Amino acid sequence: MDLDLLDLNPRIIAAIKKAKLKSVKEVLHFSGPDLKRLTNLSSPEVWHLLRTASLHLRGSSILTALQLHQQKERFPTQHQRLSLGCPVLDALLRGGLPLDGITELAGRSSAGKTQLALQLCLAVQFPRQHGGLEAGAVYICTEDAFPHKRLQQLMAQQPRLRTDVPGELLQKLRFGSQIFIEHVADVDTLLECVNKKVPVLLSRGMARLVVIDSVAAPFRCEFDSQASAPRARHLQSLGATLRELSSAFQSPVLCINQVTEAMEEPLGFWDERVSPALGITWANQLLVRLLADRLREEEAALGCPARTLRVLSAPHLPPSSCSYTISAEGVRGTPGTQSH
Amino acid sequence: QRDLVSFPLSPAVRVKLVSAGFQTAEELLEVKPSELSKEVGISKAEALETLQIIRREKKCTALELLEQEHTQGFIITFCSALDDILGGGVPLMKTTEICGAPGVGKTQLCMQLAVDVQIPECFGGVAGEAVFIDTEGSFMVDRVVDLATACIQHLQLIAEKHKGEEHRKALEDFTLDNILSHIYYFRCRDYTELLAQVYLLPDFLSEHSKVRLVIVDGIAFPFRHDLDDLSLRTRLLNGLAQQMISLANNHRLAVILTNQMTTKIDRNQALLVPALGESWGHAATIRLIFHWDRKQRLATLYKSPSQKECTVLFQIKPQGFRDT
Amino acid sequence: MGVLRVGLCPGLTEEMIQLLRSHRIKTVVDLVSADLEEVAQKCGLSYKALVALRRVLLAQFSAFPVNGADLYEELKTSTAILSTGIGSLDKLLDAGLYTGEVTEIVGGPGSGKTQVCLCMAANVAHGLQQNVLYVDSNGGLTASRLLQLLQAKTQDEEEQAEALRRIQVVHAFDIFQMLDVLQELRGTVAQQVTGSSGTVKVVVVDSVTAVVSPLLGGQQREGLALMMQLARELKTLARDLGMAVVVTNHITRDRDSGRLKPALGRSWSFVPSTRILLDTIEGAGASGGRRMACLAKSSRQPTGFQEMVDIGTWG
Ligand SMILES: Nc1ncnc2c1ncn2[C@@H]1O[C@H](COP(=O)(O)OP(=O)(O)OP(=O)(O)O)[C@@H](O)[C@H]1O
Ligand SMILES: Nc1ncnc2c1ncn2[C@@H]1O[C@H](COP(=O)(O)OP(=O)(O)OP(=O)(O)O)[C@@H](O)[C@H]1O
Ligand SMILES: Nc1ncnc2c1ncn2[C@@H]1O[C@H](COP(=O)(O)OP(=O)(O)O)[C@@H](O)[C@H]1O
Ligand SMILES: [Mg+2]
Ligand SMILES: [Mg+2]
Repeated sequence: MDLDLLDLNPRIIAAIKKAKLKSVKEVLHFSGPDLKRLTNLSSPEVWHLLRTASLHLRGSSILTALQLHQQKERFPTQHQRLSLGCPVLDALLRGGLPLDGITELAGRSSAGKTQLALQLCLAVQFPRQHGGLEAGAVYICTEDAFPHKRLQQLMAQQPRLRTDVPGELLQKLRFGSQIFIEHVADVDTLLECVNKKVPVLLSRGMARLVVIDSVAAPFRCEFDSQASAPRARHLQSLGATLRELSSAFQSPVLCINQVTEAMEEPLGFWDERVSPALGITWANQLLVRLLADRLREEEAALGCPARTLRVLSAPHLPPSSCSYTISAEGVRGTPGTQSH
Repeated sequence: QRDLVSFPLSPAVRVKLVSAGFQTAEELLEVKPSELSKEVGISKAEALETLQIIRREKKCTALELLEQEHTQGFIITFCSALDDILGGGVPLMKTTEICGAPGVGKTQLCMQLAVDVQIPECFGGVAGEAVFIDTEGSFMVDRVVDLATACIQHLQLIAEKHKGEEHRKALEDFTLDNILSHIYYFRCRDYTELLAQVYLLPDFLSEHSKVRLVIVDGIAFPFRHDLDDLSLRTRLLNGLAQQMISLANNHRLAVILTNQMTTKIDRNQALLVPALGESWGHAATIRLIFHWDRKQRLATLYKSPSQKECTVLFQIKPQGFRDT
Repeated sequence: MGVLRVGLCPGLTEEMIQLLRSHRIKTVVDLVSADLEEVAQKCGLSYKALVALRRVLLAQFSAFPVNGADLYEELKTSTAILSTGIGSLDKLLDAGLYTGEVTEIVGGPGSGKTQVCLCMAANVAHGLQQNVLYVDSNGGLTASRLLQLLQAKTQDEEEQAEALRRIQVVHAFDIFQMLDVLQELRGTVAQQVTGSSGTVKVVVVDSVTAVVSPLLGGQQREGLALMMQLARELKTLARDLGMAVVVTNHITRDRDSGRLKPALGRSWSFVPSTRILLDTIEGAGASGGRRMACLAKSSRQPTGFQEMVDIGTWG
């Protein structure tokens, strides 16, 4: 259906037609011996066929790194960033979340993950100059009900938080109508949702941000310590699908994760009391891994809770940390607190 | 006596030829194609292509190989102890594979090797190019810029300390824009795209003969998802390894591959082992593993045909891959 | 036989081949399978010329069986003994390695197969002063290791320089390349029957599994045929031309159902003559050059004997 335009000899295309090969993806799916036995023809013509199919699929532009560096507008994924709404957090993240790959947020309960997720959901609708993407967001609740009251309070207090942006266009922004909420209850339900509903929303352009309220919640209620292989298969499939969608539509994916204690009797966590859940198979699918921690009254006997946001690993970010507080306006980082 | 099975003949022409009763090319060499076509019921085109493919299908000893490998240098790593343990750096004409836990520094090492391959021969480099194939999207230009700036600062420092005119002559060409234009970028989001790019590599290397390094940052990700059939994966991996080693030996390159670690619950205490099964274990000439120990990164050589395995410490600074 | 050519056999003409290929009998196999009387009288051809042609055709195409004792005295001197540096196999091989047999080593990653091949090649080239051909298929050769091995036995530059030039190395990454290399070697040594020096006596293949592993898989049959043809030509080379051939291989499933076995399936098991299963020790004494060597198949001595081989301190 598509290999017809390729230059070739009639014998090989007749063999392809007799062998029921549809597109270049199908022929690249099979290997050397498989194609040789299917077409029943010599090796050099198979090599020529593979070369021609590869040249058809790709291999046109010689893209150097100067084209990546200088041409800012040609490759937004390498330069454009999604701001977190607070200058201190953006400085810690050197601009914000990347537009490609998966970003993980992990921590214990009552740490402030949902507040950051809501702030990122609101912050995506700003124009590109103000650190937004001029699009909506998708929220997938996997554990419990969505906090509508807190979202309404944040929307009401939004003019107070965005002090730098002048407020003439703030009233034009319709925050409520550009946020989509979904609910799931099983691992299979979440897989079906990400397979079917999410691409429809991203392709048509309603939203350019995907948030999962708790990826670890469905997986902790089905698989025990003796069923690691099916869980690994499901995690690999979900990660592959999410990465493919994010790369295709240039939409950041933010995943919220839970933690489990060390239970001291590796992966880089030597003296840490808690570690991200879902094992190492899930950790291989991510790009930037964060961690939000709260020191309890033992260290928080000073009057107010102590919250620190830490960077665990990233291809372009040193391991750092800062501090932040949660108020009626949102999440704000404490100035002059970044650690080196 | 040469059996026809040992030739790249099409199965149809081979089967009809052996049905006729010919079992040696020495007598196919002189048979006129007219009666050849008449006897076995074929046409002129297949006869001539069989004749040419049969007729178409050097003497280097150990001394020549030793001299040749002494002529070409090694790729610096900017880690002195790692260079010492590896015999002087990453060797050419061989496939090198690196494993390690996520967030350990494999991508940093790949970026440093991409930068380090452009060091002029006067300072002790190889002065070549680099090809970077990304399968995960973890290629950030800012980190490469920072690494190149650190490298050029160190190079200027050592050149000034040497106080030699020839060193200065090889620095004005060594500018940030020039070196950063010698890294060719690709991106394969699927294993089929990666395979197609691999098939297309030899022509690209023929066009650009100055390339001395090929990097494939991540081969486990394309093959570890959405592949239920293990035999197909094994065949694809074996073919890819054979093609990569063939490219390395044909074009005098240094293939760099990146792998992933997987937990194995042995006895009762789980330990990390490289992924992609056990058959893949000896598909790479050299195997390197990066540990974590206790807040200390260790680079332990695992398999090599030249040096015994040992252990070396290292760490990552805002300037790149460094020792100490 | 193909088409008629002058000089194949005395008394051939175009009328004979025309009538025979008209009678649906052209090749030698069916001509000899069919009764000589049938073609002689049914076609009306002369009996004497026909029987003379058949006898001269068989005689020049056959191998006449010979007596045993005479070939035994000639093989008493034709054979040779090659030592690598350890006598574990030497004692269990009738006190000497066989030149003209297909021996092989099966070992996993980091076992030391190519180390054994390298040390054996160095010992053969330097100590015994004969040419040796080495075939590499995965880039497992480095000349620095060869130089280091040679320096452990000699301290003179001239001997090291001379020894290296008698070790010939060729790169083959596909089965067709390997077949072409071996066929070229066969042709060259056939042309060099007159000469007495410069002929390689030891042929080493670094890895026969890696070349042929992509060809396996699926439900087809051409890969098995290719590997069988490679085995047959290797055996013919080693037997006819009196060469010592050494190849390597990998292991297969170690699970409960299947014990540690050589790769390439059951069909490859009948190919070699001697098997050496290198292995690594566990617990105390691990790492380094400590490797356990065992003899699985020899077909000449009792098997199942385990020994110790050190490589780190050896050469
Ligand atoms: N005005 C405020 N409105 C809401 N929360 C506030 C306010 N001031 C402080 N907070 C703090 O905000 C925190 C909200 O916790 P949050 O829901 O983010 O926790 P989480 O465990 O990360 O969430 P989830 O389990 O839903 O992922 C509370 O612990 C509370 O102390
Ligand atoms: N399938 C294989 N293909 C190639 N070489 C192999 C294979 N399996 C094992 N080896 C060889 O086994 C050897 C065992 O590792 P070891 O570290 O002992 O060797 P080495 O580097 O030669 O050691 P030393 O320099 O101390 O003598 C490796 O060097 C490797 O070349
Ligand atoms: N600009 C920088 N300054 C200092 N350290 C950095 C910088 N960028 C990255 N790093 C460190 O280098 C490491 C890179 O790991 P990475 O290459 O992402 O591993 P992997 O490739 O296995 O994901 C991170 O742990 C990070 O802490
Ligand atoms: Mg929360
Ligand atoms: Mg990486």
